[PDB]
Amino acid sequence: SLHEKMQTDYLWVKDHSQADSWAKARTHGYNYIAHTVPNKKERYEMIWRSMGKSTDWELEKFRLGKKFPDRGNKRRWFKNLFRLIKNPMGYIFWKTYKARLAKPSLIVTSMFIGFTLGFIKLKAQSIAYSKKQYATLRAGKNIEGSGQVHFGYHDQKWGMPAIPMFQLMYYELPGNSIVVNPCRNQNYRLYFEMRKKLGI
Amino acid sequence: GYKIRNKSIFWTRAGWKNNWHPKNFNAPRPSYGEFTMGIRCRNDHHSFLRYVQTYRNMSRHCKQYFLGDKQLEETFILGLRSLFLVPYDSQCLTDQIKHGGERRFVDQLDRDFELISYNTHPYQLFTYTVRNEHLAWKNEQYEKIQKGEKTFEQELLDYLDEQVLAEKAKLRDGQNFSIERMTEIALHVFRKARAGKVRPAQDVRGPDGNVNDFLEQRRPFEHPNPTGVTH
Amino acid sequence: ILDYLFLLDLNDDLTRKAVFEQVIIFIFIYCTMNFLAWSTVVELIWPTHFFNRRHSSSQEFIRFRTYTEVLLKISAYNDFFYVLNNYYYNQKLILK
Amino acid sequence: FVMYAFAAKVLDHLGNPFPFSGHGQIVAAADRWNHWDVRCYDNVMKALKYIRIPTVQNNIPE
Amino acid sequence: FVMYAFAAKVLDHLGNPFPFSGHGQIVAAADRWNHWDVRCYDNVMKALKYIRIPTVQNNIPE
Ligand SMILES: CCCCCCCCCCCCCCCCCC(=O)OC[C@H](COP(=O)([O-])OCC(O)COP(=O)([O-])OC[C@@H](COC(=O)CCCCCCCCCCCCCCCCC)OC(=O)CCCCCCCCCCCCCCCCC)OC(=O)CCCCCCCCCCCCCCCCC
Ligand SMILES: CCCCCCCCCCCCCCCCCC(=O)OC[C@H](COP(=O)([O-])OCC(O)COP(=O)([O-])OC[C@@H](COC(=O)CCCCCCCCCCCCCCCCC)OC(=O)CCCCCCCCCCCCCCCCC)OC(=O)CCCCCCCCCCCCCCCCC
Ligand SMILES: CCCCCCCCCCCCCCCCCC(=O)OC[C@H](COP(=O)([O-])OCC(O)COP(=O)([O-])OC[C@@H](COC(=O)CCCCCCCCCCCCCCCCC)OC(=O)CCCCCCCCCCCCCCCCC)OC(=O)CCCCCCCCCCCCCCCCC
Ligand SMILES: CCCCCCCCCCCCCCCCCC(=O)OC[C@H](COP(=O)([O-])OCC(O)COP(=O)([O-])OC[C@@H](COC(=O)CCCCCCCCCCCCCCCCC)OC(=O)CCCCCCCCCCCCCCCCC)OC(=O)CCCCCCCCCCCCCCCCC
Repeated sequence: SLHEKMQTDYLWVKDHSQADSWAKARTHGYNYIAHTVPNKKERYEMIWRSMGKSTDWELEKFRLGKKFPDRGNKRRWFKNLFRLIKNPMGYIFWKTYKARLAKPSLIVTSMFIGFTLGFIKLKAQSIAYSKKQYATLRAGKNIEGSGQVHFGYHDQKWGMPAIPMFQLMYYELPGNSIVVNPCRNQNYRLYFEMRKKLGI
Repeated sequence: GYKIRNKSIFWTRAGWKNNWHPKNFNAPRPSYGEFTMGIRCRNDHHSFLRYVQTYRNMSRHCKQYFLGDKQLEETFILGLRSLFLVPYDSQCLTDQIKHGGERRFVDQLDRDFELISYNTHPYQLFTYTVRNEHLAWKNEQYEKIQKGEKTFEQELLDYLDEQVLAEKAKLRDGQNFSIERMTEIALHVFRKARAGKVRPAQDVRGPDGNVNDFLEQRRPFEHPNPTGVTH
Repeated sequence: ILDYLFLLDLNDDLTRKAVFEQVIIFIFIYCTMNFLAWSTVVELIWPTHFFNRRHSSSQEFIRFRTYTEVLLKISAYNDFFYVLNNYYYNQKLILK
Repeated sequence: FVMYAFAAKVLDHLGNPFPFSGHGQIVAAADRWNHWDVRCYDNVMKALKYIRIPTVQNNIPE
Repeated sequence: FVMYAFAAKVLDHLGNPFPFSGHGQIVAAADRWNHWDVRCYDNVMKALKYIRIPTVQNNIPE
């Protein structure tokens, strides 16, 4: 249509290399070989057929000639990284489409999300404990080793088991609930009395 | 082709293909006057006249935005009747519906008219779009006829008339020019004309098994860097 | 000016209840949960509709025309349909 | 390439490109209004200013 | 089932079935010849006999 060529170029990226323009450098498929596919031996036969047609089945010409790498695969890891940064969710969606055709149950998906978010939650608390140790270090207590899994004669606290039993009895300390005492607002009585004395 | 092989596909607990009175535990039971003290029921005998008034409302409120287009009004009437004739012709026994089929359809049509009174019903917005696309094409033909030019439709009609003369002038053994032969003459011209236009690819796969999209560019790599704009 | 506007205060809410700051968290979560659930129910009526309108017809029953099919046939025909109709009419009804 | 150069300009201040990993580093001017609204708190002064020296009896001061 | 029952008899002494993990546990009789050939070493006696009490100055004895 009218705006097709403009929009298609604007939506997706094309390949800018002309690696295959050079005839003799074109690969026969022996650079990146599939090893475990069930038609593996049919792939090798097609590679052998490609090598035989290039030399008219006089493979001594191939032995004397120069062998080239697959120039078309150059900088392929960088190109995928740039597409992942350009559109991370679009790259993840299409790369996992075939895998997401088989959808596990609601239970399995919930276990994946639960254990993953639970692991990140423990990591966040582990980071906050490292700030506690840094404040302890600056306060004048040198620290041998690290962590809170005390080898010696001390009590440990392992962290809330991510099961509903402990999640009903316990909850983490919310820092936003530690407040200045409201008696601070009674100092404003000094201001109201001063304003009346000064005739304000 | 393919047919459903399960012979019990249309079996329900209430019978074969029963989508009017599905079987549930709280089934309807009769009431006896001498033993009934009071009752709370919403059923009434007003659905018939409500069905008549709803048709008049939907017809008249949609004709407000037809700009006097007589052909569009008559076309809309045929479409409006097809919506009201659903319970009269459906396979579903609309007279045996659970708690009164008449009341159910009348309340269902009232929800449609509420959208119609606001000029927001999707059937209305679809009608304006379809009619605008149709009148734009009719105006293109009118401008070409006033200019003495021949329309694209007349060129095919004239081209198809001379094809029948050529075929019936060579087919002298038989003289029965069937509608089957008349059709494949036009379709042979239609395919050639459709392939001549620069249309977006409609079929998934072209002559080869490959897709006909802009994404279907594989190796070998033979395109250079994209070039910039010219001054 | 009235004291009813005092409810807009969140600086000193810790002096009265300090409950608003925690309840709205649940309300935002509850809105998110219903968004995922209700959007699934309403949007997922299309696979049934798309299938039934294309596979539910049978040759031993009459398929009746809907509203959209009346408008598309009468007011949305293409050029080839117009030609084929007049081509049939001119040849068989007029020219025999 | 352009975005890589622009990210280089930002990362001189941000430091760590990964989220939830670190903090940016900005050297600011020293004036009398630094920490003006927390001068009342004593523990903020000790945490910012003092680096205490651990003794042989390795403990936080009593 | 028979080998599992026989493994149960051994694991009452071996304890950990995995290799390079722990040691078996055997209670032996106390006689005058226990550790008879290492009585000369002093550090062996301190490691076996004494469970020292850590003090506030948490260090090994000088
Ligand atoms: C006397 C005064 C002056 C003294 C000067 C002294 C120095 C001498 C200067 C010249 C030195 C080199 C000599 C010439 C070499 C020419 C060789 C050649 O022909 O090209 C081969 C090579 C071929 O590449 P290719 O065939 O096109 O594609 C690569 C493959 O296809 C593969 O592509 P791929 O997509 O599959 O990706 C895989 C790839 C790379 O994929 C990777 O995984 C690497 C990732 C690196 C980036 C990430 C780093 C991690 C930290 C940052 C994190 C990034 C986060 C981004 C994302 C954000 C967070 C999500 O693998 C590679 O490593 C390829 C590198 C080249 C192969 C060499 C052997 C590699 C093994 C060693 C590996 C360890 C080094 C890796 C360095 C990689 C740099 C590219 O091209 C080059 O190497 C180009 C280099 C030439 C640049 C010249 C620049 C000017 C020179 C002067 C600079 C002045 C510097 C001053 C320094 C001062 C002292 C400190
Ligand atoms: C392996 C496991 C561990 C992985 C660890 C994770 C790695 C790090 C991830 C950190 C995530 C942070 C997310 C940032 C915000 C992204 C939000 C967003 O909507 O992104 C869309 C957004 C695209 O939308 P757009 O804004 O319209 O840009 C397209 C325009 O056409 C742009 O125009 P253009 O197309 O012509 O430009 C060429 C294009 C292609 O070129 C390139 O991509 C090459 C450039 C690479 C440069 C090196 C990048 C190093 C990292 C960025 C710089 C450090 C952080 C800066 C601040 C980031 C936070 C905003 O560049 C771009 O696509 C956009 C430029 C990227 C940013 C460059 C400027 C950086 C500074 C931004 C300044 C604004 C904020 C001020 C700082 C705020 C600090 C408070 O993508 C980005 O901008 C970058 C996304 C990077 C995150 C994806 C990383 C990979 C995925 C993570 C792993 C996922 C694992 C989960 C698997 C799950 C399986 C089920
Ligand atoms: C991992 C190996 C060791 C690492 C060495 C590296 C090995 C090289 C290979 C690595 C490369 C691939 C990595 C594995 C990928 C999976 C393989 C694969 O692709 O197969 C296709 C596979 C299709 O499966 P299928 O076998 O063809 O058919 C399955 C049928 O549906 C139904 O099948 P079914 O009825 O027979 O059974 C149901 C269920 C089978 O039941 C299960 O799979 C049980 C899963 C229960 C939850 C497990 C949670 C894992 C723990 C993560 C928590 C953090 C780790 C640290 C904390 C715990 C420490 C242990 O199906 C499956 O899920 C199949 C997956 C089973 C194998 C993969 C399980 C990996 C679990 C990790 C093992 C332990 C790793 C410890 C971490 C080590 C870190 C140092 O793709 C999938 O969809 C399954 C992957 C999981 C997807 C679940 C849904 C996730 C949705 C998330 C939505 C939220 C994301 C939001 C976006 C993010 C922001 C943008
Ligand atoms: C009038 C009749 C009643 C009213 C009918 C109206 C119902 C409307 C239904 C509409 C469906 C909802 C539409 C939207 C959902 C679409 C998204 C979705 O989640 O589909 C999952 C979708 C379908 O899953 P599926 O693999 O096909 O399995 C479907 C069924 O499970 C079937 O597969 P199955 O047969 O293999 O399952 C066997 C089943 C076997 O289960 C059993 O045999 C017995 C189960 C007994 C449960 C025991 C309860 C014990 C309670 C102990 C509590 C202690 C702690 C309490 C602490 C509280 C404070 C003290 O065990 C299960 O695995 C059940 C699955 C988990 C059920 C969770 C909810 C359970 C209660 C349901 C309440 C409704 C009651 C209705 C009354 C029914 C009375 C007859 O799969 C996905 O995961 C993909 C979506 C990704 C979801 C991941 C994140 C989920 C969170 C967001 C979800 C959306 C927002 C929240 C909506 C509600 C979700 C809980």
